[PDB]
Amino acid sequence: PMKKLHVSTINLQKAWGAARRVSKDDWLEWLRRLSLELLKDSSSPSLRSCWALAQAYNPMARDLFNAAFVSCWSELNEDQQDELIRSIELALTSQDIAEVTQTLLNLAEFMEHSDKGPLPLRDDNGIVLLGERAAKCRAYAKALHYKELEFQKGPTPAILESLISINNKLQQPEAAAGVLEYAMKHFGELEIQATWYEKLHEWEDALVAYDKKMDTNKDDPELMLGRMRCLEALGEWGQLHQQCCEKWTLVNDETQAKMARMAAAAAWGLGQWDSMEEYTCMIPRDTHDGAFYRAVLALHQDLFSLAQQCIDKARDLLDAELTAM
Amino acid sequence: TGYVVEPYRKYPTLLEVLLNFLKTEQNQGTRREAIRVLGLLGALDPYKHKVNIGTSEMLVNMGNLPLDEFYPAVSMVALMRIFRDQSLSHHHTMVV
Amino acid sequence: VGSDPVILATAGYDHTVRFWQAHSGICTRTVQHQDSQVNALEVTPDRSMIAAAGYQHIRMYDLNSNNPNPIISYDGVNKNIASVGFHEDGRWMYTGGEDCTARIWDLRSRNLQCQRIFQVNAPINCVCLHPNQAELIVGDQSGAIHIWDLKTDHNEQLIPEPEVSITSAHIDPDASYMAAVNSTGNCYVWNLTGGIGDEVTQLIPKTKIPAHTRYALQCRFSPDSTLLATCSADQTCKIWRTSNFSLMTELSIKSGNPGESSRGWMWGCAFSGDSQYIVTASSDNLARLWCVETGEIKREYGGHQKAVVCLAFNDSV
Amino acid sequence: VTEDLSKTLLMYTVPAVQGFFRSISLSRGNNLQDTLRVLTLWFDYGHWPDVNEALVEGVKAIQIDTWLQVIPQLIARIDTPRPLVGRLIHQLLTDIGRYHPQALIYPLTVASKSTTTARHNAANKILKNMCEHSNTLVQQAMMVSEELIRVAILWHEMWHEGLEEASRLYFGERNVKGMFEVLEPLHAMMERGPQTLKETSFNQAYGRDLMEAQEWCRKYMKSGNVKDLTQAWDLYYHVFRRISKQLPQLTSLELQYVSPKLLMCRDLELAVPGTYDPNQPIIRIQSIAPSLQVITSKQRPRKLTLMGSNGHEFVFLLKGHEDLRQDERVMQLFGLVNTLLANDPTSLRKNLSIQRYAVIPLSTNSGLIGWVPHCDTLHALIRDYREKKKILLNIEHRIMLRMAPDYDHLTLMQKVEVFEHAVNNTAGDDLAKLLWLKSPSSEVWFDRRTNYTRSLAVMSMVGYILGLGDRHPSNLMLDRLSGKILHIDFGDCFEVAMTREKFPEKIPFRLTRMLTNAMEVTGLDGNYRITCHTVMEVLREHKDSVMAVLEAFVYDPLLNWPEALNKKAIQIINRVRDKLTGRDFSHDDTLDVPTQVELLIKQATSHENLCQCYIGWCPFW
Ligand SMILES: Nc1ncnc2c1ncn2[C@@H]1O[C@H](COP(=O)(O)OP(=O)(O)NP(=O)(O)O)[C@@H](O)[C@H]1O
Repeated sequence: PMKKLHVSTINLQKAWGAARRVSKDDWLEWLRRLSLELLKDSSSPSLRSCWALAQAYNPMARDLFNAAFVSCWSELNEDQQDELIRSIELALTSQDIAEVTQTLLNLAEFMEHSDKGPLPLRDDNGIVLLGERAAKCRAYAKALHYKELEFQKGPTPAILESLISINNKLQQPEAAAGVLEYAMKHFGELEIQATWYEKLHEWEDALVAYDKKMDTNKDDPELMLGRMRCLEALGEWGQLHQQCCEKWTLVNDETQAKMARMAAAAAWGLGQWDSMEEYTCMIPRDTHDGAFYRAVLALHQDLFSLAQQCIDKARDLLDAELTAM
Repeated sequence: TGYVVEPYRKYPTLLEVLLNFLKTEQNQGTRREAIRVLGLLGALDPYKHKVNIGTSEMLVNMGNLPLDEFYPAVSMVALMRIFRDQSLSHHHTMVV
Repeated sequence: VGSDPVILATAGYDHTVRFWQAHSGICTRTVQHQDSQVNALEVTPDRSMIAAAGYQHIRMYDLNSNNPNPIISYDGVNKNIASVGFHEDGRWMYTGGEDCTARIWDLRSRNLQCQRIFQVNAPINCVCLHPNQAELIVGDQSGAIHIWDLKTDHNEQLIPEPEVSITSAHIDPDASYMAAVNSTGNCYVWNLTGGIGDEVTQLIPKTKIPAHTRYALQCRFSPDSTLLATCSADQTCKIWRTSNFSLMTELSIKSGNPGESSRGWMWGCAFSGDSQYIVTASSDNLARLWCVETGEIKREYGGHQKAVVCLAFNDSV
Repeated sequence: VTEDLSKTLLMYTVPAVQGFFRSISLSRGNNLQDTLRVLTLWFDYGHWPDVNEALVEGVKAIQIDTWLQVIPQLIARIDTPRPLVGRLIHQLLTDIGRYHPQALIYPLTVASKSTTTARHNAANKILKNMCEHSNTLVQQAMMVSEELIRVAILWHEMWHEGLEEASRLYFGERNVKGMFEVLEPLHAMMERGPQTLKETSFNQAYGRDLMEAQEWCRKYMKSGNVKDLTQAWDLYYHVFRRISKQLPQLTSLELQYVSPKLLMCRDLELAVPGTYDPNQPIIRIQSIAPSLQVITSKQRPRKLTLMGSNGHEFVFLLKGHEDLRQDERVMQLFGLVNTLLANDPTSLRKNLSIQRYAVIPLSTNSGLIGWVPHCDTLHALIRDYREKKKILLNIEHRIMLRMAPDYDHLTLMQKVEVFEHAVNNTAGDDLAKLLWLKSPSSEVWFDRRTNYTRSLAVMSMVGYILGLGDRHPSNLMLDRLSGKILHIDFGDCFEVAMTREKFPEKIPFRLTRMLTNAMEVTGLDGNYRITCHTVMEVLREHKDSVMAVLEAFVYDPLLNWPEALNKKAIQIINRVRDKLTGRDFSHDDTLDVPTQVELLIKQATSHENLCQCYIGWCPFW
């Protein structure tokens, strides 16, 4: 029947040339034009037929992004293949907008199944890069998959750390505990960092380790932040608010705001509304947690209009959050 | 009225459809109202949501199908997915 | 076969036995042992016959005559047999298999039926002889060493480690100490009361020896009782001093490269007439004669197509 | 003494019965455990007049629907010699027939065909008791029973097996009475006459030679000379060769020639087997697909299809020579475990539900099985993946033979060595990559793997408690859509496979290298071990109900298929109690959940135990 249409590699590389896409609108537009150009330049006649409806209907374009790319990629020369590989590397690295990065990750995952084999990215078939980007875009299942591929290629304590982080973000505490058990079995010489117990949610052990590290070394921003996170999780409002008071008196403004994010919860716990106001003021205005903290403040001063405004802003931010997850 | 949480139990799709709005339409006022509704109805336990509620085939076959036979399959699958939706007649023309 | 004072025997899964000269490492002749692989190879004190243990049967060949057929064949046992022993005069034979029964046999008669049977709870494995030749020390899969008196049936048993299969048995020529190993790789030793005709053969425990981690499956004492060599499934063997039981010796065939590792278990050992030289099996289709003091390669007996299992090695002037 | 103890038991039991009845009425649905409690008290101490009176009051008060959950136990005691207990069971079954006869007809239909005279009479009595309101249902159910017996095993397979076994009895056992007794009913199979086109075809094809051989058999009876029997067996061997050649050709069965009645059936009021629930509309049978696929297995199980009146289609497997009553009982036990895991919140979160399929035994040796869709047996999965990768299917076993061509004769440690080499030289990563490829995307794949690991843990550990055996890759299935593991054979139970002379297994369950690799990268210690901890916690917390179910198992002669049998049942129940309590390994000691789970995982993963198993068991896989 019909033959395979000849791919114009020039337009393929031109479409992938996202050198001057910056904003979210720019990247979404680039994705749209990319998918449409892929359908137009695809060798399979059926895809190029679908192109018109894709142009009239963007979800149509999205649905066949993978198949169109597969056709084009199978139609390319090895050198042109490598050039396209570099271009997609740049596209992944350029910006972590959710939609474009998710589409590219889906492309890579799709081509993993294909008999041709995954995309030969720079060194590791994209495992490192794809895992990093998937973690950035909260597509945590892909992150876990690629991190496990890293593990198969060889386990390291950093790999275990990231594996625990992903599993925790993937709401799998038992798998995380399994990773800890494996680390102890095979890496017992390595003292388990407090961050690991922090992610595993054995807050008691994390707090004990942080107390030890404090005895070794004080005034370390990471160590203090982790210890007070453990305190918040354990609900130790007293000790949390104390340490918050001293460090707030003594800590730099950026770390001060990061700490205040939950020193506000400490103030709730003890009801010290003045410290609550101080910490909330430290927290940025355009922040979901900060917005809610300012709302509860305003309602403690009975400023109902300000509380409603804070609720609206926090609900906008939470709308973004839901659209993400 | 206080008709909280029970809407999920009686009407499972009620939950999912709400989330669909956060994906479907773009008006900030409507989305904010959707968030307030979701809050008022309560953060339902995910297991309770699953109890209330109770491409893939394309990829599975792709694992077996050759590329030449693969492309028309996805083409027609997506075309017909668009086609069945009766709200897309002006698209149905290009679909046919 | 007995032309050379020193005679070496070897066997594997290829259903072919082979013979060798120790010092020169020169093959003397091959022998056919089909219908089963070779578990235990032993030479009678007279060195006129060799016994090879297989499945359901034990087959004997002659040394004085070259290219004979199986001179004797014992059958009847319903399971695999890996244990061999003879009385110093070459009259009695002692065997034991996975069928949980150890059997006595008459070599200088047509008593094709077992003289006696001794049953134990679990499958039986390699057995060894108290130098007084009136007591057998038996290892089984339950982990229970069984001391059975041939004459008065005075029977005792001891489990040193909870429910772990033990595969080894040997007692020093002086009868002063006994030793064994198990799957865990630990090595266990005991002291023997100086009673020849006392018939009680009381034992005394001795400290555990974690010789290896992998499966430790062999145990032999030197003719002079100076040394105790144990093979182990980490493709290694370790020799300990009888006087102190402190380890200064190692016999490893590890390739060094991690990918090539797991090459083949160290499957047997046999001391020279002075403890100087050790001839040991290896499931890399090989057997090797090394010097104990140096623990270095001196000879290898190649020729096998399939992995080696056991060896028989005797020294005489 | 004995009478005083009996009085003590009665005065502690009557309150027990009354309290259980009130609790059952209060629970309204999550009362399977209590239902078994009251059944235990009934079948043990029911005969005492006061206990029976309390039982009658409870039966009057209790809602009838509950009893559905335990119809299999009730009919298992249908022929109880104790007259009072039997009378009360008869009244209860009559009421159940009056209200929900669909839930009751099928096991009762079996009981009618029971060779036991007491069971036969009781079943017929109860059947005529429901007939007054369900004549059409009873007639249709009995006709289905007879016709599905006809379809399940055809005269071809009946005669193949009869001649094979009889020849074994002669040339192997020489027990004249053996073969002649075996063949006599098979001769009655034609002397009753054919009733279908396939039966008539078999008659015209072979029944002439069969009749001649039976004449020779009668000649041997009257005379006893070896000549007549020799001619009889020459004819038998001839027809045996012919039918054996035919059998591979019968790759399917058309209903029109096999059982016209089933094809004629339509718009029946009979519920689809094993799909009736009083809280749902009855799914009535209006179809029997004319085609039936026969699987090439030695038992030659048929694949049947029905159409539900609701507008949904159902598939079934139909097996003969298997006492699927044990399978039904095991499936009820798994249902009990599903209720247990749904009740405990910790397990409730993680979806530890055991996958189960409806089992409808419709004879003492033949029955039905719910066909679970989208399930690929593990052996098929591995074979398909290796064929796609062009890896030789038995590559591991081939390597094992390559070092040790006489593996089966090796001692234990030699076997361990060769097996360890075979494992090491082979990647053994087939199942993980397979679950990866079958899945559409990592998001779906992760849910599949989580469900797979948790289901494998749950069912493995429950199988250890049950003593399930021969867990070879043909008896494990993966659900493509969900990934849950599914076990599809329970012929061996209670460590029976661990005692047989032919390759006695020595592993409590299947946890081979490939399944572990299919888990997360840190396989055993993560999802699987924690899930096993939770499952043993649940099952030891409520060990009494499981013990009662397994008592219902053992005290019938099924597993042994009288004092010796009672001793064996007592020992099996004692072992199960040890498993539930922790005294399995060190009887003197009691092992906590983590300790026992770790010991089990060590035993099931240890190469020493794995190597001992049948090569066809695929321990290396
Ligand atoms: N309950 C079930 N659900 C779905 N498929 C099933 C079920 N039972 C059996 N099958 C399928 O049908 C096949 C029948 O083989 P099997 O279950 O082994 O039958 P058998 O009569 O026990 N034969 P064998 O065990 O090989 O002697 C299985 O391998 C599955 O493919």
